[PDB]
Amino acid sequence: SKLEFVPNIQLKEDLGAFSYKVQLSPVEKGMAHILGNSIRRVLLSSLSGASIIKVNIANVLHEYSTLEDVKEDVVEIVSNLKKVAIKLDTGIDRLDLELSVNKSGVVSAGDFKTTQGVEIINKDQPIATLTNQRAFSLTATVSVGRNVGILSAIPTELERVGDIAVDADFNPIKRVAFEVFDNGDSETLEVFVKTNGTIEPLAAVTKALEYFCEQISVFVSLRVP
Amino acid sequence: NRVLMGANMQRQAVPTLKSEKPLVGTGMEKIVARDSGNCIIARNVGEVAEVDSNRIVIKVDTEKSQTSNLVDIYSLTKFKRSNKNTCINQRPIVNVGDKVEAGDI
Amino acid sequence: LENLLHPTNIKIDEYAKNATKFSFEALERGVGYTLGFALKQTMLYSIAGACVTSIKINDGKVTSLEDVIPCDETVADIILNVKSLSVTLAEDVETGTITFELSGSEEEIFSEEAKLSEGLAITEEVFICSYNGGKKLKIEAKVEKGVGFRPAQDNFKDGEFLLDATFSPVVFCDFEIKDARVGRRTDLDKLELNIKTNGNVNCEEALRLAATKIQNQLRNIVDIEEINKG
Amino acid sequence: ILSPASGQPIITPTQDIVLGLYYITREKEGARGEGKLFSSYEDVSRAYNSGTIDIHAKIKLRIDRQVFDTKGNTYNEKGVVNTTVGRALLLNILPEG
Amino acid sequence: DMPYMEDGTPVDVCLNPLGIPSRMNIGQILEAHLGLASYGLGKKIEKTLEKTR
Amino acid sequence: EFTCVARDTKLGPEEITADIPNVSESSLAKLDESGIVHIGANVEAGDILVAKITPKAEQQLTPEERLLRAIFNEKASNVVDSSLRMPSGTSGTVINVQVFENDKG
Amino acid sequence: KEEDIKSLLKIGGFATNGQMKLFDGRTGKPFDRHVTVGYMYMLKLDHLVDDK
Repeated sequence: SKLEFVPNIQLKEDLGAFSYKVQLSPVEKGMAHILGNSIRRVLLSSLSGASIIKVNIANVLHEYSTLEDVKEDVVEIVSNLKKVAIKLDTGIDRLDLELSVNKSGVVSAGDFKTTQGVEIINKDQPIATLTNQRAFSLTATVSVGRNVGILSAIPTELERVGDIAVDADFNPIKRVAFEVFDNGDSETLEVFVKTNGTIEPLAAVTKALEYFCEQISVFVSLRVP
Repeated sequence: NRVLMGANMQRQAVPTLKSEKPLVGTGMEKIVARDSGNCIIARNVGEVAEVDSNRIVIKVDTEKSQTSNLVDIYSLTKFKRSNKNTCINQRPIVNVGDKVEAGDI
Repeated sequence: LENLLHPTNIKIDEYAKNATKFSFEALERGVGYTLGFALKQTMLYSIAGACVTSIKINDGKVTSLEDVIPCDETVADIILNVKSLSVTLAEDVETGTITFELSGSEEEIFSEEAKLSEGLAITEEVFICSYNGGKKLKIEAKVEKGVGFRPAQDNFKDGEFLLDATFSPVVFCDFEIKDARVGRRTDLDKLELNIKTNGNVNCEEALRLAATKIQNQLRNIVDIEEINKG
Repeated sequence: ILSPASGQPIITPTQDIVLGLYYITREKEGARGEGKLFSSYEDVSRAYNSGTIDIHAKIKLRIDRQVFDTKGNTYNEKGVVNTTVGRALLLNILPEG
Repeated sequence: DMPYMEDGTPVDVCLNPLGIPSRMNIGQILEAHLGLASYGLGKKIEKTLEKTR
Repeated sequence: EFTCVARDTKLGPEEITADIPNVSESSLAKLDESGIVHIGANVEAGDILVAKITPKAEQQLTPEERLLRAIFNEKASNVVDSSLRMPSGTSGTVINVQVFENDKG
Repeated sequence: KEEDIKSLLKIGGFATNGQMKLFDGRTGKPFDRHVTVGYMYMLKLDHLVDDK
């Protein structure tokens, strides 16, 4: 036949907020819907990320607490430390961020001390509001992991006295779709990915395919390892 | 027969961590939340002087209001136990500098 | 994060002759449903082979499925009997033909008859007909090669009975998902594959053949040649 | 399995098991794949899983099975019947008898 | 595993449709229609907010 | 909301001192120098929330304890432990503690 | 009314029924028969299984 197509990955159409369109141009006329489904189902379930897993505010003992001059309660601050999109580097795997101010306005996500390796993606994410001038300090802990599901999870052991546990959403992908187009003797797979910002579309989709191939590679031998 | 039990079942609804309006409503959720004493209501025309999650201090505009104290202080309920073991909690809406009226939440 | 999970427990079981049940257990949650769909759809519709695609009987004189032919079977039994032959075409031929012209005195007909073209290798000896020795009976079927499932837009055009083209050889897959655990995690999967070929290949070599065909579409994107190493 | 007040069964499918079985066994007159000729349940399955044939299309199927009758004897059911794609997809669960 | 719309949006809940005509509470269906309407009206605004705010 | 009371029983007054007899020393960590938990600790099912002690005498254990109590030389307890514990299954964090002490004393 | 829900559904860019095409999350092929999707407001009653 000599009609062996092997698809190549591309990044047509960078659109929207954090929305893109990956594309796999030469596909072998039947194998495209399989790849669309496997990509959509592995992106939305197996990708790893980083998030805040524990916080320690200074003059605060528990979560059902309150600070002076601050317009929020700790239950509402720990709720904003969940929308902070962080981007770790290669082999850190764990670290403690630090925040400390003495201003009199909206504290933001941009106010974390500049650690190397960390990078906050959404910088105008409100964290707290100080209505009068005062000193506001907290230490968030960042970790890597994936959404392993509700029951099985990590209990997030606490060490100091004011430690509060935050439950993280590690996956960076928010919404996937796909489509398949006809070319004649080949087809075009077209993926739509929407991320939070801490990963790029090509790297994401090739990580998905790496996972899927490592899964498929057990049926080529019918052997355990 | 079903309205009977749809009315009876929204008196058993546990309130949630973060509240959220109905997108389809009747125009009566405001009346039921106001004609109970859970929302804080301003008694005088003023403008917010200080705010946190424990109190609110209004600065009464005395030219259009009565001979009031020149200052209204409203204190806020925070993590209070309910008859059903649930949680009652008040959160401020206003910002320092806002022009409020009589009746406003 | 924490090192995605692999099966480690495979169980094969040949219940019928060309039919087998596989079991792979301790797949991470929701993965059995993406492996099963992929394997099923690539095994049933993206393997290559040969198949009978057209049948014309009395050089085109038999038109309806309700025409009398000199044998015990009807026209429909003949068409369904021939259609289920597992022919196989040689490495450089595009088409074939199997003619069955038979007359004489009341025998029982197998595929031991049927002069084959250059390349065709019918490969088994299925029953065809019971001839009633009367008039002459002409039967010739057209053979082809390809990939997929080419449906037939018409059932009988002008001279031949147009059939559906399959080419796959694998007849039935049917995966199914069950529960498992590796200790405290209790939401994992167990996949059950139920493959059934037509003889031209065994099931353990249609699995191995759909798997690598899936992997080979991911070579300009992934480095599979070391991914395999374990 | 049966009621003690009557003889009627108590494990009869009820609400949305009845709707699925009712849906696939109806039939549409001019449908896509109408009149084809299959020889098995594996055939109708494989042809249906490809998206090329309807589930309400009239087909012809070849059966060959044993059927016990009232006296207890066991005759042989053979031939080519006029069916629907959906009914013939249920032929896999029927037991012998 | 949830059904999803064409653009990828998953679904929140699935509710059997059989219960509706036997217990004749149709406002439950008109509410879902008027909720689709308002969800669409509110994405018509989020579209404009990300372009020339 | 759980409650523990310090009675004035006949055979001996009930005191809320932390000196719980024969209680495991590890379980003596989450309690302050008084015998009450700290506001903000994470308590589990089966932990002490308040430590109250009342007296108890006249043990008179059976001969089974008399044949195996001479290998450790158990001490005598003039006091008992009416110390509040958390119920079963429950957990959470303490957010408030209130004390009302002896009237007119 | 219903004329009004239809007018608003048009302005939102939907069909004048609550019905749209959905996709099987497990394979990716659609269902036949457009499904009714919408935004019902749902409650959670004090009948939790933890205390039962």
